[PDB]
Amino acid sequence: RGLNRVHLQCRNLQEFLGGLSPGVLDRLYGHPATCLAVFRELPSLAKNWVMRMLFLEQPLPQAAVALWVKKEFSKAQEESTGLLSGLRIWHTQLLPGGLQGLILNPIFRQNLRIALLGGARDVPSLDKYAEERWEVVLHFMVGSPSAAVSQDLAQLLSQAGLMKSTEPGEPPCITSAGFQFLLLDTPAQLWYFMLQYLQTAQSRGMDLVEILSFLFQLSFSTLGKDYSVEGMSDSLLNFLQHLREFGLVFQRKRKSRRYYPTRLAINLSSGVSGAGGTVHQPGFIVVETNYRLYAYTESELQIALIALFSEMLYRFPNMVVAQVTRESVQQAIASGITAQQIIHFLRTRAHPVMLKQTPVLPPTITDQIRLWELERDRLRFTEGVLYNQFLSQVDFELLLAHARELGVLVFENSAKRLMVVTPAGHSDVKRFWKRQ
Amino acid sequence: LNLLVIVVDANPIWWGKQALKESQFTLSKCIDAVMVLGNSHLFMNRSNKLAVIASHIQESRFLYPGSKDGKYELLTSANEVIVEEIKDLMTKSDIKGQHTETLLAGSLAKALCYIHRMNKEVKDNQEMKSRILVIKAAEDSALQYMNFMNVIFAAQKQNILIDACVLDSDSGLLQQACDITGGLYLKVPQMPSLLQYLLWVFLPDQDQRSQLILPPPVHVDYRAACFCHRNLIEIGYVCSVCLSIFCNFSPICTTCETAFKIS
Amino acid sequence: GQVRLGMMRHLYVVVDGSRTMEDQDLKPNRLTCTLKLLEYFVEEYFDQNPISQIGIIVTKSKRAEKLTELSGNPRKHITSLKKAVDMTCHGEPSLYNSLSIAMQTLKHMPGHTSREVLIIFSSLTTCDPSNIYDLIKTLKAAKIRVSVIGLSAEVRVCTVLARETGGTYHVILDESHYKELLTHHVSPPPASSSSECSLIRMGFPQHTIASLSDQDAKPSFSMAEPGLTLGGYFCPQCRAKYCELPVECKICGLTLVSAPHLARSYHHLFPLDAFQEIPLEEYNGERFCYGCQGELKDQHVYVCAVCQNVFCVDCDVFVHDSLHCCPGCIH
Amino acid sequence: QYATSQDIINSFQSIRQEMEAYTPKLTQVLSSSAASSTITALSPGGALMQGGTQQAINQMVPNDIQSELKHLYVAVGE
Ligand SMILES: [Zn+2]
Ligand SMILES: [Zn+2]
Ligand SMILES: [Zn+2]
Ligand SMILES: [Zn+2]
Repeated sequence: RGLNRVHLQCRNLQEFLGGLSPGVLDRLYGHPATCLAVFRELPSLAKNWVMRMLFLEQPLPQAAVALWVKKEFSKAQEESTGLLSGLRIWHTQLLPGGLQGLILNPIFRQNLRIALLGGARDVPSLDKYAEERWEVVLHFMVGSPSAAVSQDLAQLLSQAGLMKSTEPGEPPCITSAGFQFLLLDTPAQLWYFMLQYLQTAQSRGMDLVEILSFLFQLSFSTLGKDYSVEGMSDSLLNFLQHLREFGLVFQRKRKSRRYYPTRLAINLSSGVSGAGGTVHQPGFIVVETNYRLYAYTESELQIALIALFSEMLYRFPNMVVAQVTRESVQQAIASGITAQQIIHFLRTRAHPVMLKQTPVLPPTITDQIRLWELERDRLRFTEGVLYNQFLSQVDFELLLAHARELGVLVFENSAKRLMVVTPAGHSDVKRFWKRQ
Repeated sequence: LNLLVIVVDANPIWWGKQALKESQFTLSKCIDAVMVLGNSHLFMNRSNKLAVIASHIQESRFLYPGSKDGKYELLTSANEVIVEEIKDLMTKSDIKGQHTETLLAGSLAKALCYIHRMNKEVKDNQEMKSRILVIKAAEDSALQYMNFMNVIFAAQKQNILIDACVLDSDSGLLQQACDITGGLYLKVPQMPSLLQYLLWVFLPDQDQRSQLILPPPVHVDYRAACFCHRNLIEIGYVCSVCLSIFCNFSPICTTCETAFKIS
Repeated sequence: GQVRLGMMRHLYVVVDGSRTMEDQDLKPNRLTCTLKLLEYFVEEYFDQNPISQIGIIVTKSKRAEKLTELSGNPRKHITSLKKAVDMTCHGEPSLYNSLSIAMQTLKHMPGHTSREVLIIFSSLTTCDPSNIYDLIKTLKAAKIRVSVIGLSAEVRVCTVLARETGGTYHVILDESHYKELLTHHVSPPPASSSSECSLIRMGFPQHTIASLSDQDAKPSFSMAEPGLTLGGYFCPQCRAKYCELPVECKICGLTLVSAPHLARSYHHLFPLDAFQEIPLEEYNGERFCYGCQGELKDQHVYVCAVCQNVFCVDCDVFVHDSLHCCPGCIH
Repeated sequence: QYATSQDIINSFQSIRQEMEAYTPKLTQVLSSSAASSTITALSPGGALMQGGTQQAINQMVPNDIQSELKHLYVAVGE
């Protein structure tokens, strides 16, 4: 913790796909599921530009792309062009003078055109199955006596940085990344599972390309019509039964020829479930100005989450009454939660009487929360190296300038020559002192 | 959420003369460019909707409304129902002589009320914008002008844009409609490139009309004639009972048999 | 009705600015709701009758104020109503002076115009400065037509004014009833046995762009903060320069019409009919809607008179409110 | 001028024969050279791009000439 704390950053499918190998990408667009799935992630400018340039065989010059946009929006324009360029959609060609032509990626375009052209379980019981299996995994993270995880998934939870095993006679703990994982949205939680699952996909003979094509094949499917398995490899069978352990897919038997893509699998999308209401479950927490949480839901999981960021007083068979104390939030940040998780948590589960309001979650309450926010975390620690009591002043700004040059400046002085440099990067300047 | 409503002027007489012409461009590539535009519109976003109407000479029958050959599945089912619907429409057909010029007012009326009911289907979170493409290839009859303006003003009120690709001949009422509603008009100069015109001009939605630089608006003629001699008028005489345009001053108003008060 | 209608229609709106406009019987005070529905009224009236005009008088402190003159474009009127949200509404009204200003402007409009005044009137003390039965005799003889939409009460003087000038008097329950009354006064009301049936001379100016890349053009400014107009609409009488059409000729007296503006109000003359409304199942061998090809999942089936096809509720509201024709009878 | 009603019967025959055999989707729809010529046309130097929306103006001495024209159009309007 001499570095900074573990801030749970969702990649939102841009920092994931922007930062791979382009051969991996040109194989990745070889199924139309992946092309639609990367298409809908795009901003609306790049969206309309791909749908413009789709039916076209000529590399358009740069002048027309810069000349399709009104003048005021150039600051919000180059992001769409750069995002198309870095994601290997727009590969640049040349008109035979000096006009740098732009053309969509013919592997991606040809396989989308292949995707468009030539080239019993009940639905609420599927909803129930999704709720049961994924809440069993969430209870396993919480640490209930309902620990039906089959220990490959527990090894996955230990490998993704969520449930750290320590002193190996089986206490599985929770990392602070696990607490920040709990307060997150359900599509955000599942997509974080898929990102940190494929982050270590070099382990079990897995390839990123076929698995991501199967994920994007799942989330573009229908609950009603039923599927088959014939046409899948054996490592796909191992991934699909591991995915059955996740609960995203309802099988019937392990040796069967049928899978039912569950309601968790369709709403797999890199995005936000809302700020007042969720398609999954309607909101249930009434947050009054008394700092008072009224949860209309009976569930030991969500009661444990409201126990995380609050403290709870009454429990009725329909309702839980809790109070957001300063000390409750200062306990919820001692275990490590940046309180945008909390406010977005309450905005996600906003009860439909709490709606029709200007603000999903009370702004005044948030201000009060900030006031509460400032007392437990008042020390900020940094390992440093001291420069004090120099013999001159020209070497003072010379050492300061060499610190600024190699990016190892931390803290400076103006009067009494008391500088702080990075201690790991200090040996550079120290050997510079032995060279002058 | 968007709603493209393609209207294809399936005049069997005109496309019959086009297929006896033995050109490159027949009705098959017309309806195929229609379906590729439709699959492209459903392809651009998940929430988009599609409806394809075919004005025949005597009927406005709609065309619209696993994966064997590698398309997306709902695109395959939509293409199968459009293909089977045009085969049920055009092959099993009739012959009459008093009414052989095509219609466009009725199919636009069905499109207007279809967009009305599909806007009642929309929930409170989302909001539907809508437009009507008109792919015209025949000569419009004059006889339904009284009707035709009405559907334009309905699209004026219901905020439905109107676009038109005319193929062979210019059409004053339809460029008039695309001038009034705020849509767009385009006369194609070479037939078999039709799809590439549609995928750049008529595929982009309302929040891409303002971004793309498009072919410029042709000047619209507000010609007006009398009901007397059908000739062009710059100053006319209009009754206040019949509300009809007369060219030269006449004592007795013919349109409503008005006992005209003379001063 | 298959009756004569007053289609050129100088309507003239007299609003209260009384003390009783500030009463909170509506959900905002009566001024705000009345003014909002007049914004909707100007919108739908210029959306449906293009030749006609509107003028707005706020009647305030026993005096009458011609707030917006008699013109035919919604921009100035709705701009003035957005201004008139900010007013004060002090004093008692004056029906005498408001009908006097409306008469003074509406003397000299030509005789075929059904000259109409709409008084949105709230209070009860109708504080006139002179006798208001000689006005009603004059306005009876000046063939004007005055209709009063009333708030909270029935007043005998407005009843005599409405039944004698020729108009119609109404009192308001709700938001919805008041919208129904203003929607009732959007449509052109039928004519008496008194109004002149003349033949106004009309002009139909074509649009003229800058002729051939301005090869010997006529560069003008405008005719009613204007830029340099290259081309546009001329006049066939005086050969002036107008940007927008339809506009009454500012220097001739001709009326200038593009002629879909005659076609925008042709549905009043060959009107619709009634739909035979039947809720039950009832012999329906045509299961699908002839409107938009959909099933009839409700118990309301609507059948036309002439063709007698099948329509649902959505096609009913759409045909009878917007499309104004049966889709069957065209075929 | 629709021609003689022999054409009605001829066109009914040809289009009843036409819409029997149907649905080529890959092959028949677009030749790529037609699409390249279409992109050539919709590019800003070809057909259907009319060299329109130019509107070349003469904004050289705006303000005092605008005042002159305000005086002139008021006077000639009267
Ligand atoms: Zn007449
Ligand atoms: Zn004139
Ligand atoms: Zn009918
Ligand atoms: Zn219907």
